[PDB]
Amino acid sequence: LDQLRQEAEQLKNQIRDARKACADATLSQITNNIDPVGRIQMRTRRTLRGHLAKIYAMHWGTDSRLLVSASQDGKLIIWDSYTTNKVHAIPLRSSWVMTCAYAPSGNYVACGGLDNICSIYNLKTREGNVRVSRELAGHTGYLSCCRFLDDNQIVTSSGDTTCALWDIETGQQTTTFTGHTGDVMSLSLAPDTRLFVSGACDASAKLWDVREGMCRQTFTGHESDINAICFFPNGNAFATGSDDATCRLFDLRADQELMTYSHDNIICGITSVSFSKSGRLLLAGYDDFNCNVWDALKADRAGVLAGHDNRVSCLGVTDDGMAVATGSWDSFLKIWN
Amino acid sequence: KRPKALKLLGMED
Amino acid sequence: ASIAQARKLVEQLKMEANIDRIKVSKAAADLMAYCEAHAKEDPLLTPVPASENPFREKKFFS
Repeated sequence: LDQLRQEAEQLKNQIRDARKACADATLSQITNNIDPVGRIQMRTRRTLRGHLAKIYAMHWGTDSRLLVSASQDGKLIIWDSYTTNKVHAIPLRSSWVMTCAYAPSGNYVACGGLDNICSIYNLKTREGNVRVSRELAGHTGYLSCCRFLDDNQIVTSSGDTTCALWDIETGQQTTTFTGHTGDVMSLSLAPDTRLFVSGACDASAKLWDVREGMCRQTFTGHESDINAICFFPNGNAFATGSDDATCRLFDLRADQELMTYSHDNIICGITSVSFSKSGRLLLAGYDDFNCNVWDALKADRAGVLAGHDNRVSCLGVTDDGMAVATGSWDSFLKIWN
Repeated sequence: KRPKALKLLGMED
Repeated sequence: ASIAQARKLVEQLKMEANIDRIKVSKAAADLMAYCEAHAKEDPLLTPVPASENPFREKKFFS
């Protein structure tokens, strides 16, 4: 009764052949005649100084002004990016915080890491002081990423190879997303919030149905860990960043890889990815000192953000599209346009 | 698994 | 004994095989159309005037 082992290989071939049948022309062939973007030369407009050690994560508030960052110094800082002043500095229990998130409402932030817990902080208490409103316990491995759906719902990814949807009020996992065979490193919610994508150390990305808890599609191609993942702004595609020194673009409806973004002299891993507002530019952070701005349609490197003295660990583009934030192991965030 | 997290955090041991 | 591993793999593969796909040429055309339709609204692609840029430097003339 290991016709199941044959059957698995039959189905893998059918999927491969179905994908191949849809591969009639490449994205590059299709975008060959459009004008290139030209030289993108963004400048550092603001530097956020205040962290005492490596920055590990950041996330913009939906107002395109406030952002939260997490650091080895054991602080979560909420920054006013326009003035460079801090708004809040939240002391954490440990240094080893790997992710932070800003709720779309602006009412809460979240973070976690080697504690294996997603902590939720109320920014708008009656007292006027920030304090822990919930500690989401359940993962049996490190918290790698988290993103609020709303004030009562957050999605987490973990080194335990699962993702989960949480009801914050009850503190319970409402849905558990099982399927990955390696540490899950990053997640990105679809614009409409019905779907999300995860990237993991099994070198695959998975599309999940949020309500029904099922993996709908699995995307392969990367040769090593996927560390970063981000939806294209219309929700029909997403980009990944990997230890294999490439970013890749995957399409949901064609169910396959559309493009690789790479260069012969890039040997190090990608830590973070994000699209510009229109999706035309793909920005990626690297283990060396820089961020590369890629033409997402043509795969040309349009530019470089060179202003850190160590790893660019994280980045994000504002909802209004006005600026990119980079966070680094050199202990600074920088705001670029 | 801890090894990936140590690389991400910049720890050695 | 643990052939329920192989059953679960098959059930997941069935779900992945049971989708209708579009041609890459069509998918690529829709992405390009999106980018062209929103190119003017992207500040990092098409620079807004320096007075509309929220990270402009403040000026105190006086």
